[PDB]
Amino acid sequence: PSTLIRNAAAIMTGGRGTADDPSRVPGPDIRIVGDTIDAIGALAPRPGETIVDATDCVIYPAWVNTHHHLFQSLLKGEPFRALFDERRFRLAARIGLIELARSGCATVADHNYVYYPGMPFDSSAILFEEAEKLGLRFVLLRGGATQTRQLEADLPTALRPETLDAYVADIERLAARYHDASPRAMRRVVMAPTTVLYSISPREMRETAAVARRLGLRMHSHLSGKSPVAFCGEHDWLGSDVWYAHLVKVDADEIALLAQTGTGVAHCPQSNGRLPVREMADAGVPVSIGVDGAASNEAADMISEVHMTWLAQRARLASIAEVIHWGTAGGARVMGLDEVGKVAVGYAADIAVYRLDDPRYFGLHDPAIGPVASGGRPSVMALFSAGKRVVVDDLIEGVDIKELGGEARRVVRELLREVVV
Ligand SMILES: [Zn+2]
Repeated sequence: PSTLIRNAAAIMTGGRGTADDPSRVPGPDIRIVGDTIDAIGALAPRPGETIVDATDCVIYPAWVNTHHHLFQSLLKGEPFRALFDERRFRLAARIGLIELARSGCATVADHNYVYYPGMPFDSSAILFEEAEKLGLRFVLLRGGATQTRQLEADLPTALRPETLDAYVADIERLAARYHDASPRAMRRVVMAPTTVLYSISPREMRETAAVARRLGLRMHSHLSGKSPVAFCGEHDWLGSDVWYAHLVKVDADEIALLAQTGTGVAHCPQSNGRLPVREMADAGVPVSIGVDGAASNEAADMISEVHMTWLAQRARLASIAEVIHWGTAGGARVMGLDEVGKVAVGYAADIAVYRLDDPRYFGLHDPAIGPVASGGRPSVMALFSAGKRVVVDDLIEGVDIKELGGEARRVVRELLREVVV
């Protein structure tokens, strides 16, 4: 159980780029023993060891997606939810998970909120099952609401809120069943009421925070008396413990509070368009990257996202390393997976090896920059998750692309037919 990635053209560390924490390590080979990075730079092969020739290839740490809505992978077009079932939910998750894996992402976090009294299937179960079939680390962001006042009788089974205790109960169940607290867990669970300032009562967000903290879990939510951030603070919803998605429009005072509390953000540019950053980053608040639900982001893969992130940061005249950090080690520390997100000895072996065999890369003075700046989608000759090869030249064990294609095309038709009713 040893492997040697040899002769890499470039190696980005996902580091903050300082002298203490370098963003690029000019070194050439990488040894992996088990699930850990054993060494970096000038290594001689070993007898019977596995060898992967990364000649002309660029190495990056696998991506860490900190926000998503996988069911939406079958709702790509526009904004249905009540029509999801066993088969379907499973398909949407597989699809989005697959396209995420071939974009070099090894750690996915889904803000799942399909839950309702009497649901015939276990969403959470399905999500962890699929993630693992692919060999990916999964982070469950158990979402939901206790209110809605769209009323009720004019709301079907699927869209009805869950009583506060039902929610809490479920999380304890999930916390005990799947959550591993190591900083390199392959499974995680977090307290994530959809839009905390709406999905739940403010008295409920306090108690809801207490349970999460009591179970040693992190908190996450969509952040749409006084200021929103200031309100969250007053209801036990800030701290390096918590991180928010979709937080566009933020006061200077609000940024400071995020900076002092250590509350992170899940930056989603492509999605946020259908609706800042380097101020929060400068303020010191942790920044991570996510792509949420194909319903708001048709290009739900970490490469398209990272590309948009970089371009938008160039708009305000923001390096590639800067962004690679956000998409890797930055997201890891936001979700508490501290031994993940860095191509450094001692860390978990989650590595992406890209082959720039596409003409868009032909002519790059710094070929290392390609995966983020060239657009398109580099060829994953190799993806490693916990030291295991999940991808071999864009191929994943268990996936038949044409097959998966036909399935989705069929379900979408069914879906489209059914909404008419
Ligand atoms: Zn979202």
